[PDB]
Amino acid sequence: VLESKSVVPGGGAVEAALSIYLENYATSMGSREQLAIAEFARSLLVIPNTLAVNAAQDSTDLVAKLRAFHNEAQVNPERKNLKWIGLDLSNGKPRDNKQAGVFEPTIVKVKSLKFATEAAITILRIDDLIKL
Amino acid sequence: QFMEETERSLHDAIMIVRRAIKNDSVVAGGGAIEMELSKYLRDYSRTIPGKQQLLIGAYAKALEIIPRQLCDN
Repeated sequence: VLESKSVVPGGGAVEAALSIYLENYATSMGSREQLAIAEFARSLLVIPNTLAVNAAQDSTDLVAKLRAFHNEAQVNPERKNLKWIGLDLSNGKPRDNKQAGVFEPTIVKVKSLKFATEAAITILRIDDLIKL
Repeated sequence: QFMEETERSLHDAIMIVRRAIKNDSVVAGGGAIEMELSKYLRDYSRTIPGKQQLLIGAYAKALEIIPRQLCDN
């Protein structure tokens, strides 16, 4: 918080807000690229699964209900029963930021998404390992 | 061999135009409607679910195969 005053409300709430935002972008783009963006969007959804796992919660139930609270894409403590915001590490319920939601810093979220893309390209590339 | 399909064209013509008289409501062909329903069911998929998202989205995806296959083959 002290280094970078810019921080981001939501942990698994951002990822799920982001899943529809990318797909909204995907519908507008059209062509071959609409499906590629869509699949990026499905992988954001692992984040709400991984926390469900640690909590011992249902995974599929847990992401569904977070996307159910929606107006526009934007995460905020203003609404939680009509917009995404927060999680808990022991429940899938949304929470406000004066309550018990999760936040992340800006830096931890931008560096992770990116790093994971450069990795995704490298493993996908190969079509050998064989002794020539 | 050519006649077999040309007969089928005239036959497809008679059925469908008749079925147009009978049900005067007519929508766009081409599998055009289905892409809009995929999208419509995708919008509701977002709104509705306590677990329903996987299954309503399955219904939506399912629609799109029908014109997509004709492109693909």
